[PDB]
Formats: sequence, structure tokens, C-alpha cells
Amino acid sequence: ERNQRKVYQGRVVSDKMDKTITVVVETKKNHPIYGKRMKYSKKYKAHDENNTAKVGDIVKIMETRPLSATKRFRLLEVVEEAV
Amino acid sequence: AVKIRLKRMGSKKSPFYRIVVADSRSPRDGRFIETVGTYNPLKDPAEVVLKEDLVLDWLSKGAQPSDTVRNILSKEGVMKKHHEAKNVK
Amino acid sequence: NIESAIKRVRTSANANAKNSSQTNAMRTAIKKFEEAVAAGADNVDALYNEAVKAVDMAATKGLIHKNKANRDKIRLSKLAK
RNA sequence: AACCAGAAAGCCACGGCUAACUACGUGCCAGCAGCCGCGGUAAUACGUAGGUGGCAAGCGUUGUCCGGAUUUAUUGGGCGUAAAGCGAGCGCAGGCGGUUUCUUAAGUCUGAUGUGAAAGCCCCCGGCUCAACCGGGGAGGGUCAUUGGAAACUGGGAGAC
RNA sequence: UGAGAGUUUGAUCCUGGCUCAGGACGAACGCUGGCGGCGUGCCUAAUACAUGCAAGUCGAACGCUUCUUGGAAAGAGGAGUGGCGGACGGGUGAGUAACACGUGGGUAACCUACCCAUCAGAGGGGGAUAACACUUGGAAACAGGUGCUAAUACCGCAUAACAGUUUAUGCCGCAUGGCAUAAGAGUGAAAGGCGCUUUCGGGUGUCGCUGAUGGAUGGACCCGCGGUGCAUUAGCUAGUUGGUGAGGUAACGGCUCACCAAGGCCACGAUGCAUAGCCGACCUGAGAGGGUGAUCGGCCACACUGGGACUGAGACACGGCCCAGACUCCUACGGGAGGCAGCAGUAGGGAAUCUUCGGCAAUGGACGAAAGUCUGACCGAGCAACGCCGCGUGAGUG
Repeated sequence: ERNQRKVYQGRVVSDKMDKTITVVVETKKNHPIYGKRMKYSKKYKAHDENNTAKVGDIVKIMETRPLSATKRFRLLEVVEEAV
Repeated sequence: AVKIRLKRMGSKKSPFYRIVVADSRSPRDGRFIETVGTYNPLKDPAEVVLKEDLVLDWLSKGAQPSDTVRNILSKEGVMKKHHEAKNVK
Repeated sequence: NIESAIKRVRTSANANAKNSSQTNAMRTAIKKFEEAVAAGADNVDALYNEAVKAVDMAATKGLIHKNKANRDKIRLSKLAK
């Protein structure tokens, strides 16, 4: 331990699976030629060993190590729970 | 197998060298790790420039200068300073 | 073509022969241990220690890496008790 | 050190674009051309001759990429009749948004550190009788990563009209 | 650091297309020709390849054999066991639309022969074999058998836990956990050689030998971001996605297995089809940009086409092995041999691209204690106005 990882925040899309949720980060970028601020998104995959969070909820994650075939993030805390 | 040596830079008849500490596998003028001064064989007396700090650490960490660079380091009080400050601790 | 490697072929052949032989011996030691616990009868420790011997000797004298050695010692001690 | 002006110049073009003109020859034939176009009896356009102009150990032709092209218009174009408003509405998604207080600091500007190999283009200096070339030393390039600030603008939160 | 012209008309203005003047090149061809200086030269068929070279080394690890001076040593050769290196260095751009590459980060999931540093050791035993001598089978390539011999070759006995794991104690962190110290446990190692002191000396110098930990170099895996045409290419997937357990790997993990649940990705372009190796850079442009990735440097990938693994620190191996396939070659017909996309050269294709050269003097590598040997890497030489730069084919009077 001397440094951190790529902690990202994002809201959950779907959590049908066991101990596993599906966070979506989102951000905005600039077009190459024009200067219009488009926006695109990513779909990450985390690991919550007790199925805490539920759908439509905002959380923050941290990259861990290859933990499955395409599942490599960790949950930290439900920042703003929703209902 | 890190081992500091020379590197040819001249054009067609007039060579030129710069002392460059490199791995041993890489080709003559291939890559390297970093440069340490240079030396011109042409125009005797041979003129030479060094850092005298990079070397006194790349030998301490362990490296084996080849024959010619050993001469040109002896004539510069380098080997002397190393053997002085190390065989005594 | 083949100029001075024809010696390397012989060397590697013989080396592979004896290597295969010794590692076969090690496997047979471990396997003879495993069946004992499932048999549940006595004679449970002598072969255990002989198996540990086999693993260590194969590691050092022969070659695996170092790591499988520790791994196998571990999963064996977990099995003995 | 010796000897010899002695062994050492071709190529394209000349009607306008484009710099450089007149004879003789042929007569919608031969032929030429990148585009305009020349050629049926006095051709600066076809062929030779003599002049002239451009480059010169090179000169011309073909093929290919960028330019001039504002002819894909971000810098930098348009839609009455020249090519171009869908036949007209209802509307999920999306793009853009009235005015004011407090707040936050994603976008924004700014500071430090790491990092953006060497050789290249450029700047200074230097070495081959100069030049290419070679050598030393400096900058440039991130939309990068970490860390500190500011709070007008856009965005996110609690408000009031 | 921003220049325009000609052409629709009887003449006009405007919109508008085509053409010209500028640069550069791995260039080709047509006419023409003296040189010097530095550069460059199969872009096509990753087509087939006669010929010569392109990787060996160590007698100070070990026993043999042939000589040149019945016993003598030295020098000269030759074969063999054993060690290190043949995974570097050179080639080519066929594959590849993805962590392959550029860029910035992570490994609390990792390996690392030689090099450097520190600590602990280096005791004691045993059975073999090539060579060689004889011998059997084969055209050949090469296969057996009998008998003897050495080692730093090999095998077991010892002692070493500083490694790992379990426990306890404390310190801390990005869940998993990392670090220290104490214990409790089963267990593993090894080689001598050249010399000095030679009073039996038995002590040493030096290169090797084994266990452990750091340094350095190198390799592996994961992740954000970024570079291409089509939507007259809309769905794709059943180890797929997730879990429990096991097995396995330097090392986490559907990497692989058994069981369980039905997930995953897609309009912010999945899937499919088609073209290309990627980057530092070069060409052009006022600039934004556009187009190329040949000489030089970095990476990735391939070795007649397709599979597989062994030795090894390091390969699924560019002149290594085994199998299948096409091609060329030799047989006595039973059976064998082979891979210039290494440097030169040859046929073929094409508008088009060279000498079957000299040398280890320097630099760099491999082995060696050192002399040294090997080095088509390389340094140089040779050819071609192919590119760029410099200079003549005279000057004064006339």
C-alpha cells in the first residue's frame, strides 16, 4: 500500500446476478473537429458479496484485479440510496 | 548482463563514439539505457567528456566496462576512485 | 543444416528419459498416499512423510519450480489431517 | 615540380494563358495540341532553315500525392425563379432554455512535480579549403497522471419570484 | 505567414464545371555525357532455387589414439564424454480490426542463467558408460551384441528452514490482507581444478561448487484513453454470464471440470462483410488539415503448408526433433535425404533495381584463467548521373 486505483462513481443499471451488480459511469467529451460536448458511457461490473445495493441507485467503485472473466471492480458504499 | 561500452556515430571514414551503458544483447547501435559522455578517437590526443557520477553508480550497482572504455576510464581517475572508495568501505 | 547440434539431440534425449522416470516415481508416491486415507485403515503417516520426501527431492534434485512444491505440501498436509 | 587552350555541351520551347519571330516547304492531306483550337494557295499553330528565350551535366514525357478548390465551407458556402423546405400535423428518445439568493466545483482558467526514447524539422555554437554531412547544447509536441488554488460563465443541490 | 489565368454569349452580370501555371519520388523511358564530396538500389511472385560461405568454443572438467624430436618429456595432430552458448545478432511484412500498437497507470496475483553485495556451507559413500577391443545386420543412411575403463556425469546417507505454512503476540492498509518477533510441526544441498607454503606440514591465494536475501537487467498479466469503409450489414451468444466446489499455472481467472440460476452485449453501431502490420517520422499547406509508414530507431508477428512437445533460466525454437501434405533428389525397391522471407548468384514475373569481392586493423558479440579461435554483425572495396552539394569545358586586348 502506497497508492490507489481508478475509483469511479456511478449509478446501478441491473443487479439480477449473485454478489454482482452492473454500475454505469457516465461522462462528456469534445468532438475531434467540432467543439460540441457530446457524451458517452461505460458499463462496468462490480462485486458485492451481500447483494446490498438495488436498482436505480448511485454508488462508487474501485478497480481490484481480474476477479472473473470480465468482472473486476469492487463496491465501496451506496452514496445516495434511492427508491 | 548490463555492460557499458562504445557506439559508432561517424559517417563514412571519420568515426565518432559516445560512451553508452547498454544491455549486452541489444545490437551495436541499437537501443540502450542511457548515455554517459563521449570520446573522439580522431584528432590525437583523444578528447573525452564524462559525467563521473553516472559511472560511479553504474559500476557500484555492477557493470563490466569492456576493454577500450576501461582504458579511457583509467586515464580519467575513475577506476582509481572506485577501487579507492570501495575496497575500504 | 545439422552441424553441431546432433550432440544436443542426444543430450536432451537422455535428460528427458531420466526426468520422466523420476517424476513418474514422484507421482506414484503421492498417489499411493492418497488411497490410504480413503482406505481409512492404519499405515497413515509413514507413506505421508515418504511423500513429502518425494516432493522435496523432486523439487531440488530434479525440477518443478519451487512453488508447486509448497502448494503440494500444503494441499497434502490439509489432507492428512 | 613539368607540360599543354589544348582532350570536355546538350535539351525543351517561341498563337493566347507564358519569357521568346521571320523566310522556304505542304494546301481540311500530311499532321499538332494541356485548354482554347490550327491545316481547303501568301500558316508567327503543320515540316525544315535561320534567329530568340529558359535551364544547363542535365533536360523532356508518362504515372502518383498535396496545392491553387471557399469545389464538403470548424477557421470557410448555401435553399423565391439558378441543385436544394419533407404535403401537413401529434409527438417517445435527443439538442437548446425565463429571473434572483445560498451552495458545490464536473466542464473552465491557473500553479508545482513526473512523463512525452535516440536520430529528425527549428535556434545557438563548432569541425571537414565552403556546401551537403558530421558534433555539442537548447527549446516543441498530451486531449496524459498526481497534487494546490479562483468562482464569472454552463452543469449538479436547498431555495424565492 | 493568404497573388491568378483560359473556356457557355451578337455582346452583359451571376451561378457553375473542365483545364493551366508550384512543389516531391525507392521511380520508369527518350535524347543527350567530365569529375569530385556524401547518400540510395526487387514496391511485382511470402515464386522455384544449382553453387560457396552465414556458429561455435574449452586440454587449467575427464579418460583415449596418431605422430617429430626399450625407457624421455615437449611440441604436433584426431575422435569422444562433460560445460556454456545455438531463444542474441541478421531476414521479411504473409497473417492480425485487438490491449497488436501509442499514451498514461496497476500487480495486496508474478518469474528472472551469467553480473554486484551480504550471510550460512562445502561431510561422508556407491553403481554405471561412451571411447576402445572383438562382433552381428544393412546399397545406403545407420542400427544392434559381447568385455574393460574416467570425471565438476549419475544415485542414495548425512547436517543446514535463513523458504513456505500453522499459532500467539504487536504495527498498519486499497475487502481479499501486508510487516515484525516468538514459538509447533513434517522436509530438502554440494565439485573440485591451477598454484604458494611442502618438517609428516596442513595452512593458504585464486577460479568453480550448494542453501538463503537484496540490487540491477530482462520477461509476463490487468485497466482508461486514441487512431477505417459499408446500415442496399440488426440482432448476436449455451462455457456463453454469474455462483459453490475441485483441478491446474511464475501467477489471478470458465483456464478446465461437476453441480446450480438464466444471464451477457447491442442505435453511444454488437454481429457480418472488405482493406491494412502499428509508432517515432516524411510530403504538402497561410493555417486548420490532407496523403503516405521506403532508407534510420522501437514494437508485434512468420520461417515449404498445418499440427505437437522435449531439453532448457529463457522456445512451443530462423540454419533443432516427431507426425500429416505438396514438391525435388538417390536407390540393389526393402528404404533414405531436403527447405536462401541469412550474404552473394541463377531462372520466372515485371515498365523497373547491382559484385557468386578484400579483412578481423576498429566497434560489438560467443566461448576461454590468458594467448586465441569463430564472427557475410561489421568495416571497406566494386557497379548504376537514381538523389543532394561543390567545380570545369578558359581569361585580357581586340
